Amino acid sequence: YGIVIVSHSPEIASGLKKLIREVAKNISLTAIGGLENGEIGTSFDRVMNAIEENEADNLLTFFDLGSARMNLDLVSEMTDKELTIFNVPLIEGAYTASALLEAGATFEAIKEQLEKMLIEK
Amino acid sequence: YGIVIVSHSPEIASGLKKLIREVAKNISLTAIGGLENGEIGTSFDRVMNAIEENEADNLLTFFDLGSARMNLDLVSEMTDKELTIFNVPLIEGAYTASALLEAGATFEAIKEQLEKMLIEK
Amino acid sequence: LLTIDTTIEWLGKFNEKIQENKAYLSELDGPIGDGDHGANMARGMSETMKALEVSNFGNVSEIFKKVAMTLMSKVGGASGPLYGSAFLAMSKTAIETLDTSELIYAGLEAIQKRGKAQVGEKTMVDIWSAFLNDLQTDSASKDNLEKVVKASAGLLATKGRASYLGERSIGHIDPGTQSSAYLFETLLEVVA
Amino acid sequence: LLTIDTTIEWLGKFNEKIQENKAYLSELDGPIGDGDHGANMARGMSETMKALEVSNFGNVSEIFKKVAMTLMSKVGGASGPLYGSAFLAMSKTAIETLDTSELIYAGLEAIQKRGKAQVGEKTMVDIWSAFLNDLQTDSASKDNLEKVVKASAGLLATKGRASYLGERSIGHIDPGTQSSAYLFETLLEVVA
Ligand SMILES: Nc1ncnc2c1ncn2[C@@H]1O[C@H](COP(=O)(O)OP(=O)(O)O)[C@@H](O)[C@H]1O
Ligand SMILES: Nc1ncnc2c1ncn2[C@@H]1O[C@H](COP(=O)(O)OP(=O)(O)O)[C@@H](O)[C@H]1O
Ligand SMILES: [Mg+2]
Ligand SMILES: [Mg+2]
Ligand SMILES: [Mg+2]
Ligand SMILES: [Mg+2]
Repeated sequence: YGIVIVSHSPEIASGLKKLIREVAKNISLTAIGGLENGEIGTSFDRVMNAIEENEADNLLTFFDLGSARMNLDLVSEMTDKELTIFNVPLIEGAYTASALLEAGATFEAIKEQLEKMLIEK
Repeated sequence: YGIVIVSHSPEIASGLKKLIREVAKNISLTAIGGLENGEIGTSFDRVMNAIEENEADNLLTFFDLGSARMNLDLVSEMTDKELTIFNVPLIEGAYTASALLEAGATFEAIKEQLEKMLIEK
Repeated sequence: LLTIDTTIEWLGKFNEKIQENKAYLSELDGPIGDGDHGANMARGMSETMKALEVSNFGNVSEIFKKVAMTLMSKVGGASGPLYGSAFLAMSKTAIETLDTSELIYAGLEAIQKRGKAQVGEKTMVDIWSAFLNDLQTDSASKDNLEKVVKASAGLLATKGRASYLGERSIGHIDPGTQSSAYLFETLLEVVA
Repeated sequence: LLTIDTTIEWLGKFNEKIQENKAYLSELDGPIGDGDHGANMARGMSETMKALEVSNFGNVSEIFKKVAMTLMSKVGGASGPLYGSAFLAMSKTAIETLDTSELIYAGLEAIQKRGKAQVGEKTMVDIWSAFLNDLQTDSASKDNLEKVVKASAGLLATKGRASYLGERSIGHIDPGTQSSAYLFETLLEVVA
């Protein structure tokens, strides 16, 4: 298993990975934000790359805004890696998944917790 | 009215402000992240600072984790400014509140919208 | 039906409309978005026209796939994935048929699958659906496309960035609906 | 009851337990947190003892107020607002009474107000409550303190960072509970 974070912002992505590294030092964790030029936005090529870059083959994925989700969904149809796209808060949801995964909770247990926090994005 | 962002991470605080500025150029907006040494955390002093730095007297406030909320609570008890602390996702909640505020939504309509995204922080 | 040549003509014409109207499209994306729809599309379509100059396509399907993959890569908001999926589905359809209504059908279907929107939600879906019914009823026209653009102003946005404004999205024309109007009016120019 | 001198004595011994056991407290904060509680408390209490040296106190209330503000500034985690509010309430109570159980009561009430934790939720609230109960039944002891610390392991965490671990928090001693044990154990030594 692995965790992928997708944001419109390079700084959110970087800040969130650092916050999470405090509670999940050992997990496969990829965090990407913004465009190639570092401006606010979501690059499909970066999302695609970040799914390839993560070492795991089953990916728990998190996004901020609807367009980020769509990139994740596009990429999902374009790899054999198993992606789950969690329609949950980026910070709170990715933090929860990462902490649980570090502590050795199962995929099903993580999904059960994340189902509790579903939002209308 | 103004918007205050409190995060364990200076990078999240900075990136979220920029994300928000794209939809809310003119609102009164303050973001604070991390401790005085750049390390992950929050403090009373910095939360108080962001509250007093904001031009507005009525503040809609957002946080990531529970200890950030506690610092908001403390500040709320010590300031003559009127703070509302929303138990909602940091990125998605602050973003919702800022876009609405920019567009001229009433306080009541904003709160109505935020009530809809209440999460167990 | 489109050919290799009228497809390239269409897309060049579409690009021209986007470049000329990029500021207005971003302006529309102001009150109900992050003010970038014009710049996303302008970026996406100049890159698409660059991509079409350096290739020698053997069929219309091949052109659509190239468009699909360029817009996916080079349009950087919600509109990229959606137009991208639209053209990708159209690429697959173009292998069997170049009937315009069948292409628009496949496009509309992929957009709805990608963004999950139904007609009436203040998105480009609204005009892709209307344009399709227009072609099917042999009544497609520029005036019928502006009809739907103007009609988007009174719809409540329940999808995309616009949806965060709730009722504050009423009174505002959807930028995606406008860019899809340019797409379709330039298509009607060249398809006959 | 505490005095200016024994209060300063108590906090010095507490700082000593904190500095001695700082790696252990952060270790406890590893499986069920971010691995910083010991570091957090070491900083806060080193700074506290520094601040107490330069000041000259008229009463015990003043000491507690100084402790509260130092911990609130210098601790970057939940333990800051928690211990800080505990000491602040104890400061206010101390103006009128230095009765030991009355102080602890003030502190517990304030921690519960600040973090909203009930007894049994696997936080320092558990030991603050158990210790007060013991004082009220004249049965407070280091042995009884250590019992509560060990008992913290069996509990499901439902508050703070630990709560994010769900069932995986069972089997891990709560770091705040341990740091609170050091607080009361040193208190008992000087107060008896
Ligand atoms: N879920 C969706 N389904 C269909 N169309 C959508 C959806 N979300 C957004 N759109 C379209 O995309 C347009 C916004 O495009 P753009 O501004 O480039 O992306 P973003 O909103 O990410 O900045 C909207 O005007 C709307 O027509
Ligand atoms: N809501 C709460 N109520 C009471 N005590 C709490 C609460 N949240 C955390 N604590 C205490 O704080 C301790 C963790 O302190 P520390 O690691 O310094 O803070 P953080 O969790 O912010 O890193 C926990 O062991 C627990 O005893
Ligand atoms: Mg936009
Ligand atoms: Mg955008
Ligand atoms: Mg900690
Ligand atoms: Mg911490």
